[PDB]
Amino acid sequence: TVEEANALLKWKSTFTNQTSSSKLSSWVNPNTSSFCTSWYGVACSLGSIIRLNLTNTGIEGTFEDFPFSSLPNLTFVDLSMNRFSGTISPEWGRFSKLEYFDLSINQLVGEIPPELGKLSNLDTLHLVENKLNGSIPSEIGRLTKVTEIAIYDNLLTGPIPSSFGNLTKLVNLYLFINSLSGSIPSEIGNLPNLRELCLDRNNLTGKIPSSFGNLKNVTLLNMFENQLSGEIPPEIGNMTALDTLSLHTNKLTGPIPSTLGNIKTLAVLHLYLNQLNGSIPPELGEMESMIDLEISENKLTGPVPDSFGKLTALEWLFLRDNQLSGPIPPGIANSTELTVLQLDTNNFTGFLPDTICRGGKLENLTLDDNHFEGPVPKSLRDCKSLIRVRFKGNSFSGDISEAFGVYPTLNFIDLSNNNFHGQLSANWEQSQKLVAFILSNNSITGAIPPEIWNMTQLSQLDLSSNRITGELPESISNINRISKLQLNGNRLSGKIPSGIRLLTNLEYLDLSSNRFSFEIPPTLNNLPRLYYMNLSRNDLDQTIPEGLTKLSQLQMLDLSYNQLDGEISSQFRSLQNLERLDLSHNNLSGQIPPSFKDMLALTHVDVSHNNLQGPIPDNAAFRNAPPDAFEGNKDLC
Amino acid sequence: NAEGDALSALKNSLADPNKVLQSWDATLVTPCTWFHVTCNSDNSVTRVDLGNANLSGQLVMQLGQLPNLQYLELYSNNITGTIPEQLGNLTELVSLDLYLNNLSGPIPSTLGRLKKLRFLRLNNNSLSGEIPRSLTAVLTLQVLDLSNNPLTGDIPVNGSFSLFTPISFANTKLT
Amino acid sequence: ESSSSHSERAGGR
Ligand SMILES: *[C@@H]1O[C@H](CO[C@@H]2O[C@@H](C)[C@@H](O)[C@@H](O)[C@@H]2O)[C@@H](O[C@@H]2O[C@H](CO)[C@@H](O)[C@H](O)[C@H]2NC(C)=O)[C@H](O[C@@H]2O[C@@H](C)[C@@H](O)[C@@H](O)[C@@H]2O)[C@H]1NC(C)=O
Ligand SMILES: *[C@@H]1O[C@H](CO)[C@@H](O[C@@H]2O[C@H](CO)[C@@H](O[C@@H]3O[C@H](CO)[C@@H](O)[C@H](O)[C@@H]3O)[C@H](O)[C@H]2NC(C)=O)[C@H](O)[C@H]1NC(C)=O
Ligand SMILES: *[C@@H]1O[C@H](CO[C@@H]2O[C@@H](C)[C@@H](O)[C@@H](O)[C@@H]2O)[C@@H](O[C@@H]2O[C@H](CO)[C@@H](O)[C@H](O)[C@H]2NC(C)=O)[C@H](O)[C@H]1NC(C)=O
Ligand SMILES: *[C@@H]1O[C@H](CO)[C@@H](O[C@@H]2O[C@H](CO)[C@@H](O)[C@H](O)[C@H]2NC(C)=O)[C@H](O)[C@H]1NC(C)=O
Ligand SMILES: *[C@@H]1O[C@H](CO)[C@@H](O[C@@H]2O[C@H](CO)[C@@H](O)[C@H](O)[C@H]2NC(C)=O)[C@H](O)[C@H]1NC(C)=O
Ligand SMILES: *[C@@H]1O[C@H](CO)[C@@H](O[C@@H]2O[C@H](CO)[C@@H](O)[C@H](O)[C@H]2NC(C)=O)[C@H](O)[C@H]1NC(C)=O
Ligand SMILES: *[C@@H]1O[C@H](CO)[C@@H](O[C@@H]2O[C@H](CO)[C@@H](O)[C@H](O)[C@H]2NC(C)=O)[C@H](O)[C@H]1NC(C)=O
Ligand SMILES: *[C@@H]1O[C@H](CO)[C@@H](O)[C@H](O)[C@H]1NC(C)=O
Ligand SMILES: *[C@@H]1O[C@H](CO)[C@@H](O)[C@H](O)[C@H]1NC(C)=O
Ligand SMILES: *[C@@H]1O[C@H](CO)[C@@H](O)[C@H](O)[C@H]1NC(C)=O
Repeated sequence: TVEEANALLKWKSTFTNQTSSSKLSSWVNPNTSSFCTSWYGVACSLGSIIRLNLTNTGIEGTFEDFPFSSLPNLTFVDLSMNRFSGTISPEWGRFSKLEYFDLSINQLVGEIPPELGKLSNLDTLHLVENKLNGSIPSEIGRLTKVTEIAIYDNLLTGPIPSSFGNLTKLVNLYLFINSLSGSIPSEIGNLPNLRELCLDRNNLTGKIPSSFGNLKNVTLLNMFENQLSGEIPPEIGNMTALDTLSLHTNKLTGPIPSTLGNIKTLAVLHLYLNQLNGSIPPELGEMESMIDLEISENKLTGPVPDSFGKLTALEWLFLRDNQLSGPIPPGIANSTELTVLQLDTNNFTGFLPDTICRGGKLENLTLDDNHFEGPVPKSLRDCKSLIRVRFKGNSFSGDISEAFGVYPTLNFIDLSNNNFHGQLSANWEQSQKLVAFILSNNSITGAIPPEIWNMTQLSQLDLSSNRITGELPESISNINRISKLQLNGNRLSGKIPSGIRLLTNLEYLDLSSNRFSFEIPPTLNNLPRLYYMNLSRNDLDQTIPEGLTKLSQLQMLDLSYNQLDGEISSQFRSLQNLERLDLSHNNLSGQIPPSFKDMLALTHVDVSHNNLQGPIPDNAAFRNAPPDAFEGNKDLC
Repeated sequence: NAEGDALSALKNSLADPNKVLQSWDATLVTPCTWFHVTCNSDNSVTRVDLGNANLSGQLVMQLGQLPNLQYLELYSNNITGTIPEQLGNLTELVSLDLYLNNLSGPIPSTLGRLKKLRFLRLNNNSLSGEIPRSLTAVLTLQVLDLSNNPLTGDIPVNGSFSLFTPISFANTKLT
Repeated sequence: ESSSSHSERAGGR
């Protein structure tokens, strides 16, 4: 006691940057009459310290003056969450009776001494969240009584010691955040009591040991973010107690093992980000407990099995970024608990099944870049729980106002590159949480419902490449949160509303290829974030307003194919960031202002088909201009 | 992906009172569907338009993970901290607009690797140091501005800076 | 301390 307490008191002297408010103020009297009862963090047995608990004590120092020789009876040591720096001395293995060893969350460096292997009585080993480098010693396999080994979040290298098969009592192996190398020892598959194996986020090469079929007690197998190769061993199906299997972000090849159906407890399967090929085994429909099924970003082929209808508890089905084909079986959306259905980047065909939102809980549906056709199922129209909908790049058809209902929780929708006809329903206004409405390249006619502007939360609106008619109201100001407005390629007519002035958060304006007919608003001088403005192919009929030059941040400004007349104001020199200018196909007269030579950012100009004259100012843009950039003028020197 | 995780690092080191970065959903494959971010046909981020966003915080070294990023607009905010030298990893690059901020520290010499750079505006800041010689080797720099900043040393005309005007170096306390 | 690793969900479009 007195020898132990004085030795601890000497070790405490090593501590640096220690405040008088520390918990170790109780270390005053070395007599057992205060050592074993009033000293914080120590607990004795038969008068001798067996327990040292100094977690989260803010101690700053090293274990160089740790009294190894003075504390024979230590069995519990937890020095985690402190500022200990240095190495792990081999003297740590001298604690014969030690059962619990925790040095996690520290600033330790160096290797793990093999002397830790002679801690025969050790049950738990925690060396977590440190910067220990080197290979795990083979001698760790000597810890026959160990049950949990956690050395993750470190800088460990080399292979896993195949002597780990000798750790029969091990139930929890945590080594994930590290740089372990080489193949997985086959002996690891022969741990009888193992329950959790987390080898993820490493540099592990080679195949997955077929011996893993013997782990009938394992419920968690995390080995993602590795360089594992070969094929998934079919003996994995014998892992009948598996709850979560994650091999994502690997270099696995070959087909999915049909033996995965035998695991009736598997609720999470993450096979994505790999190179598995072939067809989906119909036996995957027999994985009864499956909740999260992710096989995305692969090279799978063939159709989805109709057996997927037997997955009655599925919630996430990730099949995107693959080479699957054929029709969608109605059983895919059989689940009433389905919430996420990602299918983009595939080669599917045919109609959507009427079971699409059977349970009324679908949130995120993704169908981009496919060959779907036919109408939207009535179950999708009435499915109010949608959040993200992505129909982009298909051949969907039907009346756009008859296809979709109301969606109070809708956030993002993209129906671009489809064959939807009809006029826009005013039902979209009730999607008060919508921030991105993108419906470009369709066959939609009619006018924009005035209620669309009462959707104040919109930040991106894209109705481009359609046949929308009518004129934009001065109520356009109601969506001032917008930053991308793409209304180009339509039959919008009338004057451009002056309410565009008040959309100050606007970044990108595209009103081109339309039938706007009167003069540009002279009040458009307050767009401090606009870097794009395309007003080309219209009928604007007067002089360019001076207020346009007050938008300092334009990079591109296209006013081509118009009826603009008058002289090009010299105040365009103020646009210091302007890179592109297109004023072609107009009736602009006068001389090109020679103050344009001072616009260093300008690179591209087109002034063709106009009524200007005089020698052009000399800048980088005018010099490299081809002969097309000056065609059809009057007297350009 | 990689680019989306990189931009997510920025999102966590900035205070966003105006909810500008709200659309930046980390669980998406790419950040190309985010607002204020634009990609090219390859789904690589090429533009970040965060000017006048009332963003306070510190820059992030993950900004060098955007190989195709051409235009970086962080101007007109209350961002503090230093400029991480890792922005020199932006192989393709046109515009660096960091002006009108509260940035401090030196100007990293690693910006000389951005040989495609055309416009660099860092004025109205708290920058301190000297102009690297490396910035004279870009040969593509057209517009330059380091006004309203306490730097030191002489104006390096090493060849490229010969075309520039004292307005680029006004109120700089250089000479 | 000790804790397991959580396989994070895949991405999305
Ligand atoms: C494991 O890492 C030890 C610590 O090196 C440093 O740790 C941090 C402080 C950080 O700065 C990190 O970047 C450094 O790498 C190495 O020991 C140190 O080695 C350096 C020389 O590299 C030496 O100046 C130090 O005195 C020495 N300190 C101690 C306490 O030993 C280990 O040794 C290395 O391993 C050799 C095989 C070789 O690679 C050589 O570079 C080192 O001596 C590192 N062990 C490894 C990498 O196995
Ligand atoms: C289906 O819809 C979208 C698909 O992207 C996902 O919604 C988004 O989920 C993310 C991650 O949870 C949410 O971000 C989080 O916000 C909380 C604060 O509320 C924050 O603490 C987290 O750090 C993170 O930023 C995001 O808010 C949410 N967006 C919306 C509008 O829902 C959703 O997760 C998907 N559901 C699935 C995958 O089942
Ligand atoms: C667009 O909305 C405005 C007003 O916004 C809403 O108005 C109410 C209907 C209610 O939902 C509030 O919470 C919103 O702020 C409409 O203009 C108002 O309409 C009401 C009719 O209930 C009328 O009493 C007001 O005088 C109107 N004006 C104002 C300034 O409130 C407008 O009709 C909506 N446009 C369309 C096409 O529906
Ligand atoms: C604390 O350590 C002391 C010193 O090792 C132990 O005293 C020894 O006890 C063993 C049996 O447990 C005897 O065989 C030795 O002869 C003892 N040596 C001395 C010098 O006394 C003591 O038993 C330990 N106490 C506990 C509770 O483990
Ligand atoms: C060692 O000390 C820590 C904290 O000083 C103890 O952790 C507490 O444990 C109890 C029971 O498990 C919990 O109710 C508390 O919430 C924990 N506090 C924390 C984590 O800050 C730990 O039990 C101690 N161990 C021994 C053997 O005494
Ligand atoms: C999709 O729908 C249901 C799944 O709920 C299946 O139809 C029957 O559902 C009842 C539910 O009480 C079960 O008891 C029956 O066994 C199911 N039928 C059969 C033949 O098993 C349907 O089979 C599922 N799959 C499809 C339509 O492919
Ligand atoms: C503004 O939008 C128009 C289209 O409305 C763009 O015009 C295109 O110009 C290129 C260049 O010759 C042609 O190949 C395309 O056919 C044109 N599109 C159409 C629909 O005719 C114009 O380029 C845009 N301006 C800017 C600066 O982006
Ligand atoms: C699982 O562990 C228990 C612990 O008591 C053991 O009895 C049983 O034999 C083990 N079964 C296997 C090897 O899966
Ligand atoms: C493990 O699965 C294989 C299928 O590849 C099977 O042949 C074998 O019998 C299974 N193991 C046991 C003990 O049944
Ligand atoms: C949609 O875009 C494609 C190519 O982008 C083109 O065929 C046309 O502009 C549109 N096609 C249909 C069918 O809408």
